[PDB]
Amino acid sequence: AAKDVKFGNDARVKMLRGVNVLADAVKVTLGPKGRNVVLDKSFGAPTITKDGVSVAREIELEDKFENMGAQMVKEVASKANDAAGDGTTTATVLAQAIITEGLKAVAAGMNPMDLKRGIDKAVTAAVEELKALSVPCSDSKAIAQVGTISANSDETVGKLIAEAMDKVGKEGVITVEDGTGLQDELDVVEGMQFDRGYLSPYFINKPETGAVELESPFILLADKKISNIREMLPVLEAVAKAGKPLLIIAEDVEGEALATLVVNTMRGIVKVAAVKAPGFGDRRKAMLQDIATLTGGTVISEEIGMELEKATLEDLGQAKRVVINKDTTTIIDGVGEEAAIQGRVAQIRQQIEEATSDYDREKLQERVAKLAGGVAVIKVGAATEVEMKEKKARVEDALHATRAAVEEGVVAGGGVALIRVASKLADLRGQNEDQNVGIKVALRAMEAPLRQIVLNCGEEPSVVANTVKGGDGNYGYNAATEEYGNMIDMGILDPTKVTRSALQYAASVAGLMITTECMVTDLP
Amino acid sequence: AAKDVKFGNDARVKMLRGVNVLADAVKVTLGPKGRNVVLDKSFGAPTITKDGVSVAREIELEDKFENMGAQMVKEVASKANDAAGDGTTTATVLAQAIITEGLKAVAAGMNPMDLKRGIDKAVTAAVEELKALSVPCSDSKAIAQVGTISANSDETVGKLIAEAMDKVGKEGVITVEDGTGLQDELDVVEGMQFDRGYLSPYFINKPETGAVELESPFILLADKKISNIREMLPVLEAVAKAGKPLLIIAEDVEGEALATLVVNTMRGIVKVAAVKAPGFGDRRKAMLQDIATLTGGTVISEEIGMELEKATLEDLGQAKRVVINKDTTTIIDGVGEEAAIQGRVAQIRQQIEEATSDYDREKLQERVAKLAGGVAVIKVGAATEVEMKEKKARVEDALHATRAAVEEGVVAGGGVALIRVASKLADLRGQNEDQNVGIKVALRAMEAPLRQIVLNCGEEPSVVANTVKGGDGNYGYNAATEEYGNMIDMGILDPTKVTRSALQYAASVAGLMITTECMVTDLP
Amino acid sequence: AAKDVKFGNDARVKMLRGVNVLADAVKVTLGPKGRNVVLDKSFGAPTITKDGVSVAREIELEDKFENMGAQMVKEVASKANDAAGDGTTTATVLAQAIITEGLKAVAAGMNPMDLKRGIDKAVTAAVEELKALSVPCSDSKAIAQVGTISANSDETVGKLIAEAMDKVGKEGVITVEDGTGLQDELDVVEGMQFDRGYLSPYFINKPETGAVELESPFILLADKKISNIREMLPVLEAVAKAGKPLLIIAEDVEGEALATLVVNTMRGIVKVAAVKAPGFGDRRKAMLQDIATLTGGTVISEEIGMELEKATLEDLGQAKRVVINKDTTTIIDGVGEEAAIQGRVAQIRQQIEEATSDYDREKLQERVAKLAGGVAVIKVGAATEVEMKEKKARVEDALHATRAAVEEGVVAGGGVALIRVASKLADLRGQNEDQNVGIKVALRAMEAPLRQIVLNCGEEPSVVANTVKGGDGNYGYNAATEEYGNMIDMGILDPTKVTRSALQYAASVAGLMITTECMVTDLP
Ligand SMILES: [K+]
Ligand SMILES: [K+]
Ligand SMILES: [K+]
Repeated sequence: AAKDVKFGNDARVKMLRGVNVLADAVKVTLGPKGRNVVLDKSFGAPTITKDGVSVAREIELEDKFENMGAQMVKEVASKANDAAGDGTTTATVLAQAIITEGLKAVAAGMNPMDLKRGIDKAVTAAVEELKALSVPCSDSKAIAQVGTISANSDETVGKLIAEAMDKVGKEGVITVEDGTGLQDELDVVEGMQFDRGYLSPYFINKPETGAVELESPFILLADKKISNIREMLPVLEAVAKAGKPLLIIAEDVEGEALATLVVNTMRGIVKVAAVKAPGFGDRRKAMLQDIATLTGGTVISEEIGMELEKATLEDLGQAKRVVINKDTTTIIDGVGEEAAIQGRVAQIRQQIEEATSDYDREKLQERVAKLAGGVAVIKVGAATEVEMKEKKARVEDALHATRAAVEEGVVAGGGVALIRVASKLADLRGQNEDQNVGIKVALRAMEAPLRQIVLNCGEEPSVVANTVKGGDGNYGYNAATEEYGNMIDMGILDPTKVTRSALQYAASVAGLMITTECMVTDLP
Repeated sequence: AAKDVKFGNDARVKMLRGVNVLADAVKVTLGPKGRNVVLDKSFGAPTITKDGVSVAREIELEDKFENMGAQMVKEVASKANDAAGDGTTTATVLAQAIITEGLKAVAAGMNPMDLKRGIDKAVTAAVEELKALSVPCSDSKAIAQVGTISANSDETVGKLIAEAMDKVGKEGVITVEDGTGLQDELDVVEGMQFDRGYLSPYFINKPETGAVELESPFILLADKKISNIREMLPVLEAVAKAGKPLLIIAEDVEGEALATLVVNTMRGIVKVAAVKAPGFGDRRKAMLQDIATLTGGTVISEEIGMELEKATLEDLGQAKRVVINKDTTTIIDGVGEEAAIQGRVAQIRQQIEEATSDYDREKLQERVAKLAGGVAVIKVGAATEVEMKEKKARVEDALHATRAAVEEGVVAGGGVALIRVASKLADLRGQNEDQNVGIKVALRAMEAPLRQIVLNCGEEPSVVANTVKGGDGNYGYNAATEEYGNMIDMGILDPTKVTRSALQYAASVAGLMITTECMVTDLP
Repeated sequence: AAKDVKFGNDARVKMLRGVNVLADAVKVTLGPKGRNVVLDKSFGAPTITKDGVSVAREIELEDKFENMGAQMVKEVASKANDAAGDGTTTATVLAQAIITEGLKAVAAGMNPMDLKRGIDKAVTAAVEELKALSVPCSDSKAIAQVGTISANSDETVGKLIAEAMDKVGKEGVITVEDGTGLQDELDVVEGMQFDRGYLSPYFINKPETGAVELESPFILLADKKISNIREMLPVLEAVAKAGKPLLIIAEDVEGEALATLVVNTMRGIVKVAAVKAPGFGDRRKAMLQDIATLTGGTVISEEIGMELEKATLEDLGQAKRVVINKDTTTIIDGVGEEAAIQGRVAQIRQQIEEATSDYDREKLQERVAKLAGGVAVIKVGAATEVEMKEKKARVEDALHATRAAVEEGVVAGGGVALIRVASKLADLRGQNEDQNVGIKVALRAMEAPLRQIVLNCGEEPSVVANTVKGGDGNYGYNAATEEYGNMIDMGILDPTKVTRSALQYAASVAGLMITTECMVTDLP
C-alpha cells in the first residue's frame, strides 16, 4: 500500500513526541506518592489505577509516526517486567530521558553512532557498579524479608515463600493457586516446567494472570509439526467424550490446525491448549519422552511410523492441572507411576556418567532435576474469596520479586541505586567528544526515576537528587517518609535484577531511536 | 484503538465539568421543596420525576472526558443507595462540593496527595462524630416509629415492619410482595439469602428497585464455571417448555454463555438470571448443596462426573420467588421437603459438635441459621390494585430504612447532621498546611446538602446554615415548615448509616479525582 | 481504463522524485555506521532494521508516476541480490547517482541515447578493470577465510563451508538447515537443483529469505501444462490425507489451477508449490525423468496416454526437503533407490559415448553431474535454539558470499573497488561530447557508495574519496576503524561478482530511465 516516509529530524521529533505521551502518562504513577490514571472502558465506569503497566497497555496514538515511537519503547519496556517482574515504568521514564537528550545532541550535530556507543559504555559500567552495590539474598531469613517487603509488609507471604523455596530449593519450581479456605497449604507434586508458552493467546482463560489453566487435562505428545486438524479429529473426539480438556505438546502447531483450535476452544467446543515441545533437535525428543513418562503418556513420533489418526485416549498423558504463560508451561501432578518416573531418572542419571562432555553432562542434570525435582504448590487461604484472591496476587508478586532477589541480590530502591551508580561514573570517558556526551546523556538519564518520584511527592527533585548523590552506598531518600538514611534498612529496595533490566532495556530502545534516520508507515 | 490522552489540569477541568452536569441535574430534587426533572423516553410522553436516582441513571455525556467524570461519581454514589437504601443524591452533591474546592486548591499549587489525606482525616473524624450524635433504634417501639416516618407517617407500615422484625429477628430476612386483597399477611417460610448479586444488569426487570424478580422459577445448581451456552441448551429448552423463568447459580457464568443469556432474556426468549454460588473453596460446595436441599434440586458437580447436557428439569430446584440485587440473591419459599431440609439442618448441626475450630464452628452456625431461619414474607393488602402497589412500595422503602436505623441508629435529617458534625471539627488539623486545607475543604463540603435543600426552598442558605451551626445536637432547620427545633422530634431524620455512607463514598471518589493526573479514552 | 499520460521532463522528474524516496530510505543503512530504519507493521511494535533489502521491500509511493520510478530500480536492484547474494542497496544508490546526473544532462539538452551509450561504455570498462583488480579465491584455505569474514569473523562458519565445498566440489550443491543440537553435521545425500523458481510468490513461507520451504513433501511430475485444478483434485485429496505438502513440477501451471493453488495453500488447506519443469523441448522430458528417478516418483506424461486423474500417491516422488527461490528449485534428499539412481546415471553416462555432437555431449554431462553429484547438507548446531537459528543464518549468508567469491574472486569492499576502478578510466572517451558526458556521469556515480558510507560515518566524503583515489590496488578507507590501508588485508571485501552485478544492474535501469519520454498509468 502507498506508504508515508519520513526522514531525519522530521521523523525523530514524531518518535519523541510519541514516546512523550507514553512516558508522561506512565511516569505520574511512579513512586509512593504516585497519581491515579483513569482508563476508559467502553462499558460501564472507568478504571482508576496507579499501575504503570496497565496504563502503558492502553496507549496507542492516532498519528502513525508518533505511535511507532510509543509502541517501540512500550515493547522493550515490557520485557523488563517479563524478565524481573517489575521495572516497566522505570525503563519507560529512563528511555524518555535518554531519548530526549540523545536527540538534542543529534540535532546539535553530534554523531548518532558515537552517542549510542557512549550511552552503552556508560550503561555497561553502570551495570557493573550495580553488582558491586548489590546486597546478597541467600539464607531463608533474608528470602522471607524480601518476600515480606514485596508483599506490602505481610510477614505471612514472606514466610510462605521462604518455606516453599526451602522445600523445592532456590532453583525449584513454585506455583501459586487459590486456597480451599482460610489457611495456606504447601505441597510438592510429581510435576515439571519447561520454557514454552501458549502458541496463541485466546487459549487464555485466566485474563487476570494472562494464563491458560486446564484441570485434569489429557496431554497429547506428538513429535512433529501439526498444520492440519485433519489428523487431530480422531483424538479430539475421544477427548470430546470423557469431557476433559486437552494439552497439545508438539514440535509446533501451525496454520489451519492452530486456527481451528483457537476457534473451537473459544466456543466451548472442547477446551484445548497447544504449546511447542521444549528445546530443539535431539534433546527435544528426549524431553517429550520425559514429559510422557511423567504424565503416563506415549509420544507419537513419525520416525517410529506412528500416526495421529491411530492415537487413542490411552496414548494420552494426564495430570491434575497445567498452567501456561506467555512463555512458560508447567505440568502439575502427573499420573506416571513412580516406578516409571523413577526408572527414567535412573536412566538419565546413568547417562550422566557416560557423559563425554561438560555441556552434555549439564543438559542431562537439567532433565533429572526436572523429573526428580517435582513442583511446589502454594494454596493461599483467607476466609472470604475477596481477601483470598487479593492475597494470592500479593503472593504471586512477592514470589517473582524474591525469585529475582535470590538471583542477583537487592539494591536501594526509590531510584537511588541508579543515581548512586551514576555518581560513581563521573570520570568515565569514551573515544571522542561525541561518545563522551553520550556517556553524560546516560548518566543524567539515570537520575530520571528518583527525580520523578520526588516530583510526584511535591518536593524539589534537584535538591533531593543533589543530597542523595552526596552520600554513599545505599544511602538515599525515603520518598514515603521524607527521611534520608539507609534505603535497605528502611526496607525500600529493588531486586538488583529489575534495576539492571530496566536500565539495559531502556538504553537499548533509546540507542535504536537515536540512530534512526527513516520511518515507513501506512498512509492515513 | 487510537486513544485521546489528557494530562493534569486539562484533564481535571473536563472531569469537573462532567460531574457538574450530573450533580446539577440531580441536586435540584434535594429536600422537601425539590424540583421536577423531566426525563425523555423515545416512546410516548416524558417522565417527570423528583427521584435523584432515576435522574442520575439517565446521565451520560457526549464529551468522552466529561462523561468519565460523571460516570465515576455516578458509580460510587450508587453504592451509597445499595448499602443503606438512600443517600445517592446526597453523596453526589457532597462529591461535587469536595471535588470543586479540592481542584481549586490543586490549581493553587497545593499537593493533591496531602489534600486527599486531609479530606480523609476530616471524614474519619466526621464519621465518629456521627456515631456520637446518633440515637439508637432497638426496641420494637422505635422500630415501628422509624418505619412509620419512612412510610410517610403511615403507622400501618411501621406496625407491619415491627411485627416482621419481631418474627425473624433483627438479623432476619424480610421480603415483601403483592397482597391477595385488602389485608396484610405475615408468614415465615422456607428460604434463604446469600451475598451474590446479578452477574450482569439487564437481568434487571424492576428498574425501580434495580432488582431481578423471578416468579416460580427453576434453579440450576452447577458446581463449575459456565463459559459456553452449548452446555445449557438442553436445560434451557426444558425450561422453555413448562414456561417458567430460570435462575443459574454456578461457580461463575462467563463470556459467551453470559453474553447469550443477557441477550435472550432481553428478548423475552425465556427469562433467565445468573449469579455466582455463595462463598469459595470447599464451603462453597457445601452451600450449593444447602440451596439444593432448600429448593429440592440437585447439584450438578463435575467432580462426581455430572454433565450439564444430561441435566433434566427434575434436577432443577424450585421456589415461589427469587429477588436479585447488585450484591444479594434471595430465594423465597423453596420446594424442598421439610424432611430433607430438616435433615440437612441436623447434619450441619452435628458437624458443629465435631468442629475442631472456632472459625469452622461459626461458619457452620451461619449455614444452619440461614437454612433453619427461613424468610419473613409481608403481603401488602389494600382494596384496589393501585393503592396496593403504592403501599407495597412505601413498605419496601420503610423496610430498607428501618433496617439501616436498627443497624446504626438515626441522626437529624435535612442535612443538619452533616453540618452539625462539621461544626464540631473546627480545630481538627493535619501534618501540614496542605492537609489542613484538605480538612477545611471537607468540612465546608459537609454543608452542601443542607445549603442545597434551603436553596431549593428559596431561603438564604448561608443564613439557615449559620443558625443551625449555632445550635447543638440534633437542633436544626425543618425545611418543610421553616421552623428550627429538634430534628428527631420533628420527625426529620436519616439512618446514621445512610449519612455515613453518603459521606464516605463521596469523599472516596472525590479523593480519587483530586489525585488524577492522566485520562485515557477513545478518539471521538 | 482512462489513463494519465506524462511526457518528457514532466515524466522524468516524477520518476526521479520516486527513486529518490527509495534511494534515500535505503542508503542511510549503507556503511558500518549505517542507521536504523523503522518499518511499521499494522500489528504490534514496529520493526527496526539496518537491512536495505527489508526497507526496499516496503517502499511504495502514492503518486502513480513517482511509484513507477521507485518500482523500476527496486526491481532491477533486487536482481543483484538474487545473482550474488548482496549488492541491492549498492545498486540502488548507484542507480540514484547515475539517474540524477543523467537527467541533468538531458535537461541541459544532451542526447539521451548518447548519454546512455557513454554510461554503458564506462561500465563495460569498469567491469573489466574490476576483474583485473580482483584477487582469486580458489584453494580451500581462501574459501575458509572468505567464509569467516562473511560470517562476521566466525572461523567455524568458514571451516564449515570449506569442508562442504571440499565434499561436493566448487560446483557442488550445498544446503543448510537446522541442527539437531550443539554440533554441526555435514552429509552428502541424493539430491538435485534446477533453474526454475516458484510460479508465484505467496507460495513463499519464509519471507525472510523469500523462499518456499517444504518438508517431507510429495512431488508431482507432470509432463504437460496444468490450467484447471479439476485434474488435480484426485491427487490433491490423496495429499490432503497423509497430511504432507506437495510440489508440482509440470510444463507449466496456469490460470485457474495456479490461482486455486495460490489461494488454498494460503489458507492452510494443504501446503503446495508449483514450478516449471527445467529446460525445454525433448531434454525437458528427460530431466523430468531424472527427477522422477531421484525422488522415486513417476512421470505422468500425456504421450504415453496417462491422466492426472488416475494419479495415485505412489506415482508421486518424495524427498526430505525442497527449497524454492525466485529462480531456483532444489530437491534435498530424494527417496529413489541407489539402484535406480545409479542405473540412470549409468544410462546417461553411456549416452555421452554415443553423443554425436559437442553440444549434446555437454548437456548430458550436465545431467549426470546433477544426479551423481548430490547435495551437501550442513546442519548447524548451537546449544539453545536461538543461537542455532542465528548461526544458521550467518552460515547461509557466508555460503552465498563464498559461492560468489569462488566464482569471480574478491575485491576491496567499503565502496573502494568502485572508486578505484573509476579512477583508472579518466581518459576513457566515446564518439561525441554527449557520450563523453555519459561516461563521466557513470564514473562520478561510482563514487556514490563510498561517499555515502563515509557520510553515514560522519566524515567528509570528498576528503576520504580524494585520498582513496590517490592510492592503488585495494588500498582504501576502512570506515569502521577510520584507517586507510589494504582493504583485503583488513578483511573488508566484496565478492567481485556482487560489485560487478550491482554496477551493471544499476546502470541498466538508469539507462532505461534516462531514455524514457513517456509514462502511462491509471487515473488516481
Ligand atoms: K505505584
Ligand atoms: K426529594
Ligand atoms: K549495514
